[PDB]
Amino acid sequence: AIEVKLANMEAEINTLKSKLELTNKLHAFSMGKKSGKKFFVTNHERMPFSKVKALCSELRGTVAIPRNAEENKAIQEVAKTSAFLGITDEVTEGQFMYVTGGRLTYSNWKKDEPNDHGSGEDCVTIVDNGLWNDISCQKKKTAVCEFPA
Amino acid sequence: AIEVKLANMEAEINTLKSKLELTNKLHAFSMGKKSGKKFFVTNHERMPFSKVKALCSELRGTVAIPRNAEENKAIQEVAKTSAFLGITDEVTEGQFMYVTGGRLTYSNWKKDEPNDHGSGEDCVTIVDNGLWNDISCQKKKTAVCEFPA
Amino acid sequence: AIEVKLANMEAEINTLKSKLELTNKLHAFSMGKKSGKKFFVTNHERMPFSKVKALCSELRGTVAIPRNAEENKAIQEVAKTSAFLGITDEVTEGQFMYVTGGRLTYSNWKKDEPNDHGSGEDCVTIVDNGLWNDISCQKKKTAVCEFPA
Ligand SMILES: CO[C@@H]1O[C@H](CO)[C@@H](O[C@@H]2O[C@H](CO)[C@H](O)[C@H](OS(=O)(=O)O)[C@H]2O)[C@H](O[C@@H]2O[C@@H](C)[C@@H](O)[C@@H](O)[C@@H]2O)[C@H]1NC(C)=O
Ligand SMILES: CC(=O)N[C@@H]1[C@@H](O[C@@H]2O[C@@H](C)[C@@H](O)[C@@H](O)[C@@H]2O)[C@H](O[C@@H]2O[C@H](CO)[C@H](O)[C@H](OS(=O)(=O)O)[C@H]2O)[C@@H](CO)O[C@H]1O
Ligand SMILES: [Ca+2]
Ligand SMILES: [Ca+2]
Ligand SMILES: [Ca+2]
Ligand SMILES: [Ca+2]
Ligand SMILES: [Ca+2]
Ligand SMILES: [Ca+2]
Ligand SMILES: [Ca+2]
Ligand SMILES: [Ca+2]
Ligand SMILES: [Ca+2]
Ligand SMILES: [Ca+2]
Ligand SMILES: [Cl-]
Ligand SMILES: [Cl-]
Ligand SMILES: [Cl-]
Repeated sequence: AIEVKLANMEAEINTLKSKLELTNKLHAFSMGKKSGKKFFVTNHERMPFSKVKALCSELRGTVAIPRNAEENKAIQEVAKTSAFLGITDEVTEGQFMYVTGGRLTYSNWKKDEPNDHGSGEDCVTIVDNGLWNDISCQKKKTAVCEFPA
Repeated sequence: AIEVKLANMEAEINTLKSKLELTNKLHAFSMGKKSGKKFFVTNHERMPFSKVKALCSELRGTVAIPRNAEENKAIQEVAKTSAFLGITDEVTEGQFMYVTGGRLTYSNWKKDEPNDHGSGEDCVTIVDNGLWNDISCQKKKTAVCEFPA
Repeated sequence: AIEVKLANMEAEINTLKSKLELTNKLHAFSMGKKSGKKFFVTNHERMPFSKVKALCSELRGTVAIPRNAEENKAIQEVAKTSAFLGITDEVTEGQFMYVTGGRLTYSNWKKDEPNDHGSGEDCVTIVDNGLWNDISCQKKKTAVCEFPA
C-alpha cells in the first residue's frame, strides 16, 4: 500500500528530525552550553578575521561577541589565547559595530585602545585578562564561534 | 516510478539513520565514553535538582547514578565539583530511591551522612573524594547526565 | 496528494542530509579539527590493538598514523599517554606496514627499535616523547582514531 508506506516515511522523517535535534542539544550541552545562554566553541586554530567569519557562518554561528562581562569571561575561557571578536570598525572608522549589526554597547578595551595603530586596525581581539585590543584584520588569531541561546 | 521512487527514498532514510547513529557514537567517544560503560556528561552548570532532572530528561537521558565504585569514580571525574546524583528520599524520608525507580544498591556516604540536616535534606550530592552528602534539592550543584552503555 | 507528498519528502530528506553534514562539521570543529588537516580523537581508554582497530572502524575512521613529524606531534598531544599507531609487522616479522596498507613512508624509531623483544612485539606505540617503540599488541594502550582532512 503506497499510502501506508508514505505515512511511515513521514513518521520516519519526523523521528529522524527529533533525534537530530536531540543530538544537537546533547552536543551543545557537552560543549558547556548553559541553559538559555548562547555557547562558544573553538578548534584553537589561528586565522585571519575573514576566515573566522567565513568558518563560523558555515557552521550557522557567528564570530564570538561578548555582550557583557559574563560572556566575556566565557569567551576568554574557551579561547585560551588571543581571539577575534565579532566586532569591527571597518564600515566607518571609529564606530565599532557587531558583525551581525548594531553599534557597540558593552566594551572591555585595554588601556589606550582602540588606537587604530599605524596604517590601521579595524578588527578586535580578546587578549590578556579578557581585555580587548583593536588589530589588523589580516592578523591570525584564534577562531571562536558563538551559537544561539 | 512512484513505488521505485518510494523504495529509493526509504533506502536513503535508513542510510541517514545509520549516519546519525555514527555521529552519536563519535560524539560520545570524543567525550570520553568508555566501551561498554555508561556515558556521563556535564555542561558544568550548577542548578537546583528539579532543573537537573528537567535538563537531563530533555536530552533524553537521566540524572547520573553510580551503581558501583567504578561508576562513582567516572561521575566524580566528569563533574570535577559537587554534583547531584539521581537519588532522593523526597517521597519517604530515610529510604533513598533512584529517580528511575528502585532502592539503593550502592552508596558512598561521607561520615555522619545522611543527616537530613536542619529543615531536611532529600537530595544527594557526590562531593569531594567521591563521597556523598544529602542536601536540600533547592541548593545548586553541577548537572551531570547519564546515557546508556 | 501522493506525488506532492513524495516530492516534499525528497526535499525533507535532502534538508536532513545537509543538516547532518553541518552537525558533523560542527562536531569536528569542536573536537579541534584544523582546516584541511586530518584530526585525531581519543576517549582515553586503554585497550589491546585488535580492539582499537575494531573501535576506529566502527567510527568509520582508522587507528592514528603519523605521516610526518607534525602529525606525530599531533597524535602525541591528543593521546597524552602511550597510544597504539596503525602500524604493525604482524604480516611479516620485520616488515612494518600501515593497517591501511603499504610500507612506512615516515618513522621515528627510538635507537635499537623496533626489536621484537622477547616473546615478540608486532605493534607500535608513540611514547611520551615522540619516539616510536614496537610493543606487544596485547598490551593495553590508549585508543586514538584518525579521520580524514
Ligand atoms: C607607543 O604606542 C605603541 O607603539 C608600538 C610600536 O609602534 C605599538 O606596537 C606595534 O603595533 C603594530 C600594530 O600593527 C605592530 O603590531 C607592531 O609589531 S611589529 O613591529 O610590526 O612586529 C607593534 O610593535 C603599540 O600598539 C599596540 O601593541 C601592538 C603590539 C598591537 O597589539 C597594537 O594593536 C596595539 O595598539 C602602541 N601602543 C599603544 C598603546 O599605543
Ligand atoms: C633495545 C633492547 O633490546 N632493549 C631491551 C628492553 O626492551 C625495551 O624496553 C622495554 C620496556 C619494552 O618497551 C621493549 O619494547 C623495548 O624494546 C628490555 O626491557 C624489557 O622488555 C620486555 C618486553 O617488552 C618487558 O617490557 C620488560 O618488562 S617486564 O619485566 O615488566 O615484562 C622490560 O624490562 C630489557 C630487559 O632486559 O632488555 C633490553 O635489551
Ligand atoms: Ca579603518
Ligand atoms: Ca579602526
Ligand atoms: Ca590597537
Ligand atoms: Ca539512536
Ligand atoms: Ca524528607
Ligand atoms: Ca532526607
Ligand atoms: Ca547532609
Ligand atoms: Ca611477529
Ligand atoms: Ca615484530
Ligand atoms: Ca620494542
Ligand atoms: Cl584592519
Ligand atoms: Cl530537600
Ligand atoms: Cl605482538
